Amino acid sequence: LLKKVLALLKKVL
Repeated sequence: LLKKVLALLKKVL
């Protein structure tokens, strides 16, 4: 699941 990468995007998004 691309949640590992997505969840880390909340640092900039």
